[PDB]
Amino acid sequence: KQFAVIGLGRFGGSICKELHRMGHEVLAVDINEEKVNAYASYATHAVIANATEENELLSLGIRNFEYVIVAIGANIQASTLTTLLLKELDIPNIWVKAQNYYHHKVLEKIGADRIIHPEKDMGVKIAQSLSDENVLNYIDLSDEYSIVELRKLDSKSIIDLNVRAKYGCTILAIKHHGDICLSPAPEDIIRELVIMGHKKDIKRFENE
Amino acid sequence: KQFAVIGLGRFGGSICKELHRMGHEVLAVDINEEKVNAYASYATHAVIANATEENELLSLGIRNFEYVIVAIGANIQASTLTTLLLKELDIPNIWVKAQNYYHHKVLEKIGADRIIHPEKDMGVKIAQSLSDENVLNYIDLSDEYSIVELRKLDSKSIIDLNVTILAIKHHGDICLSLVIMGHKKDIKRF
Amino acid sequence: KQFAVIGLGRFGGSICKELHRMGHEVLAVDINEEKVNAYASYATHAVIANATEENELLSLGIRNFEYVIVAIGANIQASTLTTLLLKELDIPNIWVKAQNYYHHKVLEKIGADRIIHPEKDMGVKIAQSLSDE
Amino acid sequence: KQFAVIGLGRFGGSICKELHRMGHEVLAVDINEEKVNAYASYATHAVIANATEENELLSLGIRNFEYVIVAIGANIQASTLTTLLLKELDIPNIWVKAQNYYHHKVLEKIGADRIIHPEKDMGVKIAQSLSDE
Amino acid sequence: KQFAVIGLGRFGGSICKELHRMGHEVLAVDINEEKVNAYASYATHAVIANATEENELLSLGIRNFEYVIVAIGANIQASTLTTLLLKELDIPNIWVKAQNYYHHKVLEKIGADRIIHPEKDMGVKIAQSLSDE
Ligand SMILES: Nc1ncnc2c1ncn2[C@@H]1O[C@H](COP(=O)(O)OP(=O)(O)OP(=O)(O)O)[C@@H](O)[C@H]1O
Ligand SMILES: Nc1ncnc2c1ncn2[C@@H]1O[C@H](COP(=O)(O)OP(=O)(O)OP(=O)(O)O)[C@@H](O)[C@H]1O
Ligand SMILES: Nc1ncnc2c1ncn2[C@@H]1O[C@H](COP(=O)(O)OP(=O)(O)OP(=O)(O)O)[C@@H](O)[C@H]1O
Ligand SMILES: Nc1ncnc2c1ncn2[C@@H]1O[C@H](COP(=O)(O)OP(=O)(O)OP(=O)(O)O)[C@@H](O)[C@H]1O
Ligand SMILES: Nc1ncnc2c1ncn2[C@@H]1O[C@H](COP(=O)(O)OP(=O)(O)OP(=O)(O)O)[C@@H](O)[C@H]1O
Ligand code: NA
Ligand code: NA
Ligand code: NA
Repeated sequence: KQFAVIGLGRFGGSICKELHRMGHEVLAVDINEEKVNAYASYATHAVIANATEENELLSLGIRNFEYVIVAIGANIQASTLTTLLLKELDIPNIWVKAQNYYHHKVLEKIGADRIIHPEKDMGVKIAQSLSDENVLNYIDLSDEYSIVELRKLDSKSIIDLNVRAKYGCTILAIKHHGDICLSPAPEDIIRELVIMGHKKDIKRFENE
Repeated sequence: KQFAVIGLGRFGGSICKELHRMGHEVLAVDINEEKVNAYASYATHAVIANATEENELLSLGIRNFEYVIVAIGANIQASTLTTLLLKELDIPNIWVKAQNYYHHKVLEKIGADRIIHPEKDMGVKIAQSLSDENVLNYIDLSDEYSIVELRKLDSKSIIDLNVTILAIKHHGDICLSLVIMGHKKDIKRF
Repeated sequence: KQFAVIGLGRFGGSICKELHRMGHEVLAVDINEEKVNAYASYATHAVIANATEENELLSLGIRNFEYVIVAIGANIQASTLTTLLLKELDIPNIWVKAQNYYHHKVLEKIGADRIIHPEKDMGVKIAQSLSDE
Repeated sequence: KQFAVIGLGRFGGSICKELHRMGHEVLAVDINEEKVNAYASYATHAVIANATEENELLSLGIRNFEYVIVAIGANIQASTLTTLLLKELDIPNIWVKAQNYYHHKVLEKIGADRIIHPEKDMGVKIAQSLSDE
Repeated sequence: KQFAVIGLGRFGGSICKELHRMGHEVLAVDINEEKVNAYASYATHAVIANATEENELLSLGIRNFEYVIVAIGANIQASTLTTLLLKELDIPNIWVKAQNYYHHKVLEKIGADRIIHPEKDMGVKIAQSLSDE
């Protein structure tokens, strides 16, 4: 697996450092010299290049990468022309960071395999946490079912609450001072909690 | 619950639209007139103001909001001075979007209740998906346990494999009691 | 002792010249090449560096200085990030030139040992002289 | 008495606030609109004007002030032409904020009654404190 | 004799070409690289330097010139600090190109031996020709 990350910003630079940490060959490309110097130690290869130029793109041997990530999300012209070149160069997987809804529509027309909205996805997740302070993190399995990680419940056993049949929801795990429990069989004392169930049913448990 | 979102960018604008959709009173503040006009329909109140000025901050009645979100993540001076003013104004919860590690350190000194790295958090999650194409989405319960949503497994019963399987998705149908929960090392084995 | 003065302006350059005149080892740091050349003869060591970068800060042996004076008073971002790095490097004394009241509050949060208002302090003394002349 | 402060910076603004606090009639002049609005409440009269223009200077009744303080210390051209106009208008006392040694010499030639170095004077006091701490 | 012309504009460059044509040693100084290259062949010595810096002025051997012509007529700060430095280095004759009436007064205070108004003087001759044509 050889990965190319084009554009070293907050999003693109984070991908380079994480992939390099996992032990992958990463080519970091950016048009700004200061960015490339900073990430020269966090990538296998770091090049100062303009990704909108076909000659510079071919000078990098970009055809040797299965995955190319275009992490340019504030320059629509630079973002769309880069992915147009990569599609012309027959890159199998092209993942692009989109700016707005109109940028997303263009990238879908010119063939971006995956389109990413980092700030928009995080903003929705943060806004869910703001609305319900109990909700610490959640993953949306579907449009009606989700897994949500959450003093009345304190000193209460699992068998004490019958939300297993009352709400049709299952308690996946409970965190006890840095200790996790898998398949918690009642009864277990709840101290001052991961649950999977229907989205409406989960809200019922938070109420009671 | 009254929420104030300061700075209407990709991150701040997303919070305003989502909170407004859920039916909450949102005050959208931005120094750019074009941004405020765009989000005037996605907020209860939209104001063109400089959040680094105390007089403009008081003109908004910012003390009436329990939650203020400072979504300025490319202007460190504007971000840190805004949160310094809000802390001086005794706002209970101040959530700030940080730019880098040094910006994160400053905001922790001047008392930001929660510090958010939107692009950095997404970049780590995207990089996990790049490394393993099977991994579609995941939530890290701990540093050793996580829930990961994922042709050899095709036409194979659950009892056929003796490897907990939380749920399986069947053409838009979910079953309760491929989503698996287990140890991080053990998940890689599967 | 050894003094490091970061930012060679009217206030920072005046500290270097006075300390160097008194016979002290002074390290002069400025991001502007022209400033460093001017103060090369007025400092024991003059370096062109960006104080907001940790690697450049460590290249100067900044840990060897008991006193570091941050004399950037118009760039709040450069001033606050410099003293944040110096606080991390466990510098005993950090004296910073503040721009306004809000800059003073930020520096007090991030551990500036002493905060200086050169123009504001002089402006009060001049105003006192004007009133009672 | 009546004081006119031209240039609302860190040094000029500090003079206006201190004099206004003591209960004196202060005219605040600055070419920047944002500065004048900020100091509108801290001065008896705050005007947006260019002090290098004689017509704008006469529009303010600058002849009515015994003391005029020119607090422009980074623009040598604006500082020296202002005090040249004030000297022509026969202002009794003109106090000017100098930038460097050469600016001090020019102002002394064109009749600045008193020349002030805020950052340089504070930098010597700070350096004395550092040496004997 | 030896002439130094500082500032290669329409007026300064015309002096260099005419003096060099007459067979005189002319030192051409300009802060702009493009101007110096253009007048490299029209001067005995052409240097890219900032005339407001004393060290750069001494690097040129400016004390060896009896006549120095300061031909900066749109930058009052650069024009007045140059002739202030030249007056300090004891240049016998300093001829300066003035911008307006106020610039003329400043240069007369800081010891400009002769002050020239090229456009103003030509504008009067042209106006005389227009009236009586
Ligand atoms: N043509 C180009 N080729 C390569 N890199 C480029 C090009 N144009 C811009 N970049 C770089 O891509 C990076 C990301 O672009 P930019 O900063 O505009 O986007 P962004 O959406 O604000 O980023 P992020 O949110 O990830 O910080 C920057 O470092 C920029 O210098
Ligand atoms: N002082 C300020 N007061 C209010 N709003 C401000 C201020 N400074 C900037 N903003 C606004 O905040 C928003 C976000 O700022 P900016 O674009 O610098 O951050 P960002 O990290 O690039 O944002 P995002 O990634 O969410 O798009 C912009 O709409 C900008 O106009
Ligand atoms: N990141 C930096 N690292 C080092 N020096 C810097 C940095 N940023 C600015 N400087 C220098 O610090 C000096 C002082 O900064 P600045 O001119 O902005 O402040 P000031 O308040 O106007 O200062 P002064 O009143 O002392 O003249 C300048 O010479 C500037 O070039
Ligand atoms: N021609 C002018 N007329 C009036 N005010 C002016 C003029 N030129 C500049 N000023 C103002 O004078 C003030 C001080 O000038 P400047 O910022 O250049 O000096 P400084 O040495 O940095 O000052 P300080 O150290 O007091 O902050 C500024 O608010 C500036 O807008
Ligand atoms: N500090 C300086 N040292 C040397 N040369 C300088 C300096 N500042 C400006 N000059 C040069 O002096 C020349 C004349 O200056 P400028 O163009 O501002 O005046 P001017 O009145 O428009 O002149 P002219 O009418 O002769 O064209 C220019 O070539 C300019 O680059
Ligand atoms: Na962003
Ligand atoms: Na100053
Ligand atoms: Na001309």
